[PDB]
Amino acid sequence: IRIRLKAYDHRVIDQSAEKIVETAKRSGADVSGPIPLPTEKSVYTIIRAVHKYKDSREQFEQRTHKRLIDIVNPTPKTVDALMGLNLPSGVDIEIKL
Amino acid sequence: GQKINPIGLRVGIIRDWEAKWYAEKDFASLLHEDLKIRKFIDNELKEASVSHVEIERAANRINIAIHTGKPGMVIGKGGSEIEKLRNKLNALTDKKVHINVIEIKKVDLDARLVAENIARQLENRASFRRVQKQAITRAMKLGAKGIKTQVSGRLGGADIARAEQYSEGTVPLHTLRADIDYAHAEADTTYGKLGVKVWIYR
Amino acid sequence: PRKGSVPKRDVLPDPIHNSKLVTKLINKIMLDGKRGTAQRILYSAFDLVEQRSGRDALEVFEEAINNIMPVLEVKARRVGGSNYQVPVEVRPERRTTLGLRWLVNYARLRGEKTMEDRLANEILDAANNTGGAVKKREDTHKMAEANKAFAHYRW
Amino acid sequence: RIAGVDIPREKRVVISLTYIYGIGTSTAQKILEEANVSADTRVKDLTDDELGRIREVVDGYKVEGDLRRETNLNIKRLMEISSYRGIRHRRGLPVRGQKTKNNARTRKGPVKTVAN
Amino acid sequence: VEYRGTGRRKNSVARVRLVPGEGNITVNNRDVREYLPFESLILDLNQPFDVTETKGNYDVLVNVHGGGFTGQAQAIRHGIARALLEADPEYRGSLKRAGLLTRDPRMKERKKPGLKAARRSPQFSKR
Amino acid sequence: AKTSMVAKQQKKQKYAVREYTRCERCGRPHSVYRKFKLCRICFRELAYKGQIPGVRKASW
Amino acid sequence: ARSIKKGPFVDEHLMKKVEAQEGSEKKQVIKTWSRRSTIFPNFIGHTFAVYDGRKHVPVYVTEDMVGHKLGEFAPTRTFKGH
RNA sequence: UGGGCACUCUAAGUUGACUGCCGGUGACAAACCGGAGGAAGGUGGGGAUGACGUCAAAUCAUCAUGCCCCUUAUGAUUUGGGCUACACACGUGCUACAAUGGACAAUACAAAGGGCAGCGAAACCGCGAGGUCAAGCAAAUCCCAUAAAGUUGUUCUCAGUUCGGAUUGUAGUCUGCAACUCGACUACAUGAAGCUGGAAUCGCUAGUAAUCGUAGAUCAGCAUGCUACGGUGAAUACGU
RNA sequence: AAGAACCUUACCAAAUCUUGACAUCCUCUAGAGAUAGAGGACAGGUGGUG
Repeated sequence: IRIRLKAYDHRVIDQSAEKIVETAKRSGADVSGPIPLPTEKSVYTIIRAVHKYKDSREQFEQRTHKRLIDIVNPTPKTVDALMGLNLPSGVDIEIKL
Repeated sequence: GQKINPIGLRVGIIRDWEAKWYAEKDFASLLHEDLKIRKFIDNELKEASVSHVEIERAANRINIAIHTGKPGMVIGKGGSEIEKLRNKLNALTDKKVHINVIEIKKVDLDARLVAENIARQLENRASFRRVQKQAITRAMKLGAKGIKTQVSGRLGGADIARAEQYSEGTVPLHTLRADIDYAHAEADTTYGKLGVKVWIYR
Repeated sequence: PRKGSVPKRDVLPDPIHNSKLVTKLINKIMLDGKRGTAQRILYSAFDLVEQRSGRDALEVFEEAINNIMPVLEVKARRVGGSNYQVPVEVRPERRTTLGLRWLVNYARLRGEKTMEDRLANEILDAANNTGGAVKKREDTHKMAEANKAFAHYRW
Repeated sequence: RIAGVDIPREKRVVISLTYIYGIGTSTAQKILEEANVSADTRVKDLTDDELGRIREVVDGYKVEGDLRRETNLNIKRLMEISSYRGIRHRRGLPVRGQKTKNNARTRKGPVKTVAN
Repeated sequence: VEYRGTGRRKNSVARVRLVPGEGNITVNNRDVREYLPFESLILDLNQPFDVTETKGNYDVLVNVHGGGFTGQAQAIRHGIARALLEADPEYRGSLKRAGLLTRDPRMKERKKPGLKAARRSPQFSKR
Repeated sequence: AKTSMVAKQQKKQKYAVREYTRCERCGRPHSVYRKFKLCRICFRELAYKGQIPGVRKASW
Repeated sequence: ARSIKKGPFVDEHLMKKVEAQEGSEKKQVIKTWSRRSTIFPNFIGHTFAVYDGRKHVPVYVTEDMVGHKLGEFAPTRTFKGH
């Protein structure tokens, strides 16, 4: 019942925070609010120069945003409508079930 | 080292990624598949006015959206040409049936198309000043707020590298709330390589 | 500096004796951010000078500080091949900074066993107009006494 | 004095006994476990019956002379068979494999400088 | 009757619960003189208790986590002032005069690239 | 030299301590990341166009 | 170095050309490339031409040398002063 | 821990700090000084952002590339060695020359990360490195993991010492086909120079200088290097 | 160079090879190991000139 989503972009995880609670309320079912889970920041530090010019570093990040939505009353119309995930090809879905 | 890359600076803020997919694991192989597709597209669709290539992945299926200034040249006479593109990509690893062709109506308003158009004329013994000025004139005529062009290295066949830079209008490369299309192209001549950079701001 | 004046960071009164002067003495004894030791150094010396002299720990300290604080400094001017040592009266705020500094420095330069006893020894000596701390101000006054001829070169 | 090597008096047993070659602090703490000495009594406050207990334990370990002789024949053997460690012993160079290019002074010895 | 006044200093957050009663200061269910190693921290902790006269009139049930002890002590102090107004909101007339309701932003510094760690620079010589 | 050491790295070596990592895009044997299998140079160029998902300039 | 469970190390081919000839009386000048093999107790009265990198320096193996690898007995670098 | 989700956190949206304001100096206007809220006041503090150009600055060894050469070699596969060699000089750091300390025992307070055939609990053995079995965790859930400086006591009593741990000897642990060249460590023995550094020199006006540990990238193994994270933490800065 | 026991190594000494280490179309046995036995236009060059 623990539907969790991981996304690189915070906008598609906010949209994924919604749009599935709405297909949960499409049937008669109570769903827990989108739980803001701590994002995971991966930081990379590389030398800008192609050779020797150190102390000039370009820093890059990659934030994996996370959400938790819990269905509290799983009805049959929710397990059939659980495939209506409108994933923009970049939002990972993990339904614990 | 003076100017930050305009695309890299604005990516995530106002620009969006080309490779739009998630991979907690197997990221290295999935990413290198993207470059493998893009590199194959680069030479196969060389004479087609291809500007951007977006690779999307969902349900073990690779979605490719190729923005081109010459639709029909990529698609074919109803789909024959795009079919060869799809199956040639199809032979590589998995299936990638989704290929979408997007028309680029204002070819002279795309940095990659303008830069490539400039670079191909430069290879055909053309004036390094006329190609810049004429291309700049077309974009400003098309409503662009400002265009900046630069051609570098052995201009006209000289023994010393130079850099002819011409600009018109407004091209603020310090403002972040502004979409400046930037692209770099190479023109391999008998005297060496050339460097073309275009800054089209709309 | 060039643009106006710089506000100074203030201290709170001492936990025990309720004196901002006492807390700043801790800030001088402290090395490498170690407050713990510096706090123990002073209280092991304030309570120690009470056994030597007999009077209040803060009362002897106030007497000693007065006998370290300098009244006339010597700032340097320049005309050319001769450097003008111009005597300048010390502003009240700098006097306390110099008096506290000379207490610590001339306690460190001495030695019996530890820092607490050295500090306590120097505190009592200062109230008796003896020690390096009071010998530093006697030389500071002396240089100001000698160079009164350069008084009117005070910028 | 233990077996010819006099230890500093007015010192604690655990501290004074390390003055003997071949005995360190960890070894010294071992004596006071066997010999019933509180590890805090000064050698000058020590009792003769405590000395006997200590001395009986000491010779059990490789205390003096023997350890000096042992360490020498070990290096002498390395000298005879001309290994990597042992040839560097002859030349006064770090035998473990440390960097001799710029920083080796406790083996090279005094800095006999060459002018430029 | 818990007057919840939050307080943050450096990397510490203190959940101050003012309750009526004359007693000790219980930091994380522990006496302030057993919790804070030094008394100088205990003086800075009772600064808003002294600026406006409420010394020891409350048993602060504080739940602090994060930082060291000085950061926790001033996070309690800041939380106490934000809780003294929770009891009587006519207390700011002296708290703003002594600057106790302001979150102190003197948090640490970034490790600046090109320079040795923080704002200082490494050794410099001439070739 | 290139095109021989790259093939050698691609070729499976005898032991598990002989293999090493090279930037698959360019062949650089130094400073190659594992999450992208790219060197610090190839990482910069590809991240500037936006061909590495989710990677953006850090400005904390 | 090694362990007690792993024990001593001799190259899988090296001892094979040692217990090859021990049933004979005469030792040989076997050319050697493995500098990492421990000099075993059965290595006794045997010249091992160990490769220093350019040459095969010979070494008559005595009892004392058992324990160290034959690489310790093959000087690789050369130095005649400064 | 049942239960709540109150507080705090977590992450999305959304307020606020704009010379709005109140005076007074300029009403040549901009501006400037003080004051009021207010968490924050004058670009609120930091980061990213580096114009024309300059130095034929650096990179043909990331890559590509005009030209010039090798092309049974200037190309190519293997084992060994070397890249770590040592008369010395230079740059950058680490460690100390102790008493604000050494040691000895108890006793606290973080942040930020990483992790699937990885992190690896708990138990057992070993002086210790470590090993044997192992639960859990694809992780705000389990593991790295314990911060240490810090506090409290005891012991030493200024000594090349109970400071210092360089260098050697012995016996071992892990990783790896393989630690000799040339790995990290662990025990026992040893115990160097070094008693705060000459002329010269650099850094810095706050959470800075100084000081203590933690994490990560690379990575079978290997950091006193680098990048990040917090804890304690000065003060005069009058003045030109 | 954000990782030299082999590798990395581009350097050296041996054992070697030449349409090649790579394009593009046309389980035992010695042996350090490579490798060996048995169950053709072209390539390439960390070569030079920043």
